[PDB]
Amino acid sequence: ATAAEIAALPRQKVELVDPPFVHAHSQVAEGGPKVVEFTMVIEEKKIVIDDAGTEVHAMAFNGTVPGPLMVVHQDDYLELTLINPETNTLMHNIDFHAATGALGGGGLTEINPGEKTILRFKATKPGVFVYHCAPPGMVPWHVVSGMNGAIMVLPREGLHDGKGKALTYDKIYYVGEQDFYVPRDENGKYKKYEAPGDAYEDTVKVMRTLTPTHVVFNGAVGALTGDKAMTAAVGEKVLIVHSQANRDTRPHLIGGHGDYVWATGKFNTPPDVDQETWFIPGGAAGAAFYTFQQPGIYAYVNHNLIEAFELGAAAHFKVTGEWNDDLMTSVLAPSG
Amino acid sequence: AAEIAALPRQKVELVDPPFVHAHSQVAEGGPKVVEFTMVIEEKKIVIDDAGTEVHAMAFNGTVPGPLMVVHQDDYLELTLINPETNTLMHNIDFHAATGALGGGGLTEINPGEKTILRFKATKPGVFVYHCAPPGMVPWHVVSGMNGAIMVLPREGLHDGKGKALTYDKIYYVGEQDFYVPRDENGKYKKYEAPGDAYEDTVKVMRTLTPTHVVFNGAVGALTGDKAMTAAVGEKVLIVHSQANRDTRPHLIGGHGDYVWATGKFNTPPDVDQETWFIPGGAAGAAFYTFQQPGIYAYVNHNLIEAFELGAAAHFKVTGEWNDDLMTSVLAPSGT
Amino acid sequence: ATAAEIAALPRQKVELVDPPFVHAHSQVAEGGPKVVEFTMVIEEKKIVIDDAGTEVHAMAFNGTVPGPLMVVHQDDYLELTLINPETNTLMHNIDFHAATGALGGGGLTEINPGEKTILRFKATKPGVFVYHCAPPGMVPWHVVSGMNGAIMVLPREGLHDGKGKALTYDKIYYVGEQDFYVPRDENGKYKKYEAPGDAYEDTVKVMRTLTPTHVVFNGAVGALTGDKAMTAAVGEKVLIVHSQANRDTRPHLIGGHGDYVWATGKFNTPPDVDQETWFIPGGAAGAAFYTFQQPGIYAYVNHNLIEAFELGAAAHFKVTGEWNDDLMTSVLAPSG
Ligand SMILES: [Cl-]
Ligand SMILES: [Cl-]
Ligand SMILES: [Cl-]
Ligand SMILES: [Cu+2]
Ligand SMILES: [Cu+2]
Ligand SMILES: [Cu+2]
Ligand SMILES: [Cu+2]
Ligand SMILES: [Cu+2]
Ligand SMILES: [Cu+2]
Repeated sequence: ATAAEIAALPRQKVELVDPPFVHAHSQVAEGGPKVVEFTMVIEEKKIVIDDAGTEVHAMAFNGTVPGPLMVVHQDDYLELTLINPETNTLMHNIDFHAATGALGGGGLTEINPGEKTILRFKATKPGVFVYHCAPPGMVPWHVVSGMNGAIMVLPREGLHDGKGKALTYDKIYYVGEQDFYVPRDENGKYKKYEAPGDAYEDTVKVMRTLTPTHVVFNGAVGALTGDKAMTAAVGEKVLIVHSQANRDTRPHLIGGHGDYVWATGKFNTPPDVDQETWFIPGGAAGAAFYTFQQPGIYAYVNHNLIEAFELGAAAHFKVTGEWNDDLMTSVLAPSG
Repeated sequence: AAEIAALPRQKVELVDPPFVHAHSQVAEGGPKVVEFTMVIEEKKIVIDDAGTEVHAMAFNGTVPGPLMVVHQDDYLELTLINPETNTLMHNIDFHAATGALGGGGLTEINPGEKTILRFKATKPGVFVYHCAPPGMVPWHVVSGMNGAIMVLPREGLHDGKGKALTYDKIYYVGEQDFYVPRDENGKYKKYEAPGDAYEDTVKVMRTLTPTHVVFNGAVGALTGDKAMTAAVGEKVLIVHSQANRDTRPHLIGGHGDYVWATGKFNTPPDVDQETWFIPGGAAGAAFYTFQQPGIYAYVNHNLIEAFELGAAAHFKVTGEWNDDLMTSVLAPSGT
Repeated sequence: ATAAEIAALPRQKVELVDPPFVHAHSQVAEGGPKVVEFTMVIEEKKIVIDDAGTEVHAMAFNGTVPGPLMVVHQDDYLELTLINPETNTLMHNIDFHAATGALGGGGLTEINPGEKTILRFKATKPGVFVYHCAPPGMVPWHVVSGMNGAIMVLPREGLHDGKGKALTYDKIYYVGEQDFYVPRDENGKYKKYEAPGDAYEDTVKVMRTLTPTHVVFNGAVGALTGDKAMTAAVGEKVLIVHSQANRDTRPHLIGGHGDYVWATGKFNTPPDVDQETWFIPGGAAGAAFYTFQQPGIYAYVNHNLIEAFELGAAAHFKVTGEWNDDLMTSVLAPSG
């Protein structure tokens, strides 16, 4: 690419949507390389994360935890306008694991309250990748305050199985998983603070135990359950992108599988197949492809079941369609 | 579904881990209905030499529950019994199964009930099963109410390149994280009912730090009378599961020649593994040919977990020492 | 196979170098199998592990933590002279994960202070592998006192990708990662002890929490930073061997990737590609191959970021060469 060629490329503005939903995109790329433009506004705000009204001073790309999923194709350029409003109190930046150089972009995007920056990078490697804020000297605090998200760099040809056959999903969800480290007082009750900075020393004491107090999808216990369950129909092909910026996880679809799982997140490494539970190390995204076969409620968990059912790491899928008694049947229903 | 009753049926006799019931690696015929029965026992098990107890919630009376073996596309039909002398509702989630929370949504049985579930084993590999009563899921799992099944390919095991892999022995290591409450003196507490230990146990669990990490339900379980045996030249498959917590198996003195670390037989295996990794909520399988005789240890390779918390087993291998592979050129002696 | 055949093979004595450097070696085997001779003296020694001057009685192969990387080729023999000086206080041995029998050699190498031993084993399996001391009854305590290292058994034809094309590195680093469990007093300050034995009971308590006090590269917090930073240039192909004898890790090059990663560390298992963060279980070594594309400072971390930036698991690369604006550019600098 010449200087002539790079400036000549199409620009395309893309509006983000909140997770677990993903902005519209084409799986197979349309036309040649382009510069895909995205804007995100940073919000520091108090969120409630559990049923006892536990508060976090969230630090949120686009106001959500996780940050939204950005979608591009291989050798496109991602050009992000990152804005830190005058209402915030901390400097922030962004590290895309999908980018090369300057600490993922962190070294170039350090913006105080009241400033903006525009970073462009070439998306040379196909896959799902974490991005997170990373101010020097304070990185784990920003990240565990929920300032992280993911992107997906689709291959220009869309996705393929290990023998090169097309894998085309009908829909795509993004589950961002968050470990929170909320300080308690002597009596075991979670503390509240006036400004984010007040909580700093207390939170580090918690971080250093390496034991989160909460492990949550979409920013809170139960954000993806009940009426906010994810949805599919028997016969639909669903891609579930899962990210964890700081800590290991082990996703599992209770009553399903991952028919094809890029556990490492990278689309040039052939997927694993038929998975019960896959493993995503902290600081990575992964993706699982699954065709639903049975209707009903499913759970989708971090299969450390303490983390899933005590600490908040559980979602639902609501699936419509016809039951298949060949796959499974109750021969004799509970009886005595 | 109508034609399942036309298929051959087979009642299996289960055996206690680490042994695996009789079966053929290559499928003997077209799809069958393979039938199993398991009675759930709520019981006290002693987990270390200090007499620490757990309120075990045990499939077939053992932690882990026994290993069921079927072939891809057979139906596994389980009769699961919750005796009237038990206190809790229980059920079964097979990770191998498709629909209704792996069967959990169809098998909730109160003390004094049975149920029979059937599922088509459509995917080849080793899979976790475990109890999953809504509202108290990890309590049941970390009380030892979990096991595994193996769904062999119809044509048996192969490597990545299509070469048949055929074992002489198979063992099943179920690894258990336990969360035993302690008193003010750091003494493990004892209780008289599963229910009475609940909240104390929940508090230990939320620390995410097991007080014990054991094979076959106890420190030293898989040693001495339950040491696993082989001879130089024999090909052994070591099925390993952990229903709730990561492990990193390692055979001390050997390797995993072929490891399906994810547990799934259509994923080509890793080769020449020193230490492999099985995530909480999965099973994996490691294939090795013994080359050297002696006692081997087999460990979770967080060695604090192996050697302080209980996660070590032994293999006992007969045969001829091979000096090409390894020899002591100078025995330990003065400088 | 036979004693005669073994005796007839050429001998080669090799001098070890201190990590993170690796002794001279050739990627493609020069000639046929030989018996490669190494000598390591065990030193029980005081080491400092942070800027606060926290002190550990290390049990160091060759006097370094990790012990040095030994490099052989597949079906060479490795013949280690192990020496335990009369001045030491404990029995030690060596378990090579690369070796077959008698617990990796631990069974044959138990040496009291004032004794030495010579173990020979045949290097049958290509990959990087942990070695560590393992005295029956005090195995973990030796290992998390720093008594561990790695070896690389290269294929005779050198490294290849999954599809049989040669991968030749320009340089190699060995990053040994250590978890330490350092006892604290009633007011949370780290303790000192007069002999290794004095630290025993207190350390065991910290160990059983499974929460390390420090997580470090090359023996100490910041050991691979400043003027000890690893270095490279744009265009340069770097292999990074990373080991962890006791505890998982999830290595990440900040601003970079793992182009080819043998996450399991074994060269007959095809590498993952395009990795953002890879995973190395406790008890293993792994290797990542990367071509630097951009100049500047990188950090190379365990991507549990609390472990990286609170507990010490972060190293730097200094990289010289020309900035590539096509790969990344700051379209708009922080402003407003
Ligand atoms: Cl489940
Ligand atoms: Cl070992
Ligand atoms: Cl990072
Ligand atoms: Cu920030
Ligand atoms: Cu990062
Ligand atoms: Cu139960
Ligand atoms: Cu499960
Ligand atoms: Cu030692
Ligand atoms: Cu070891």
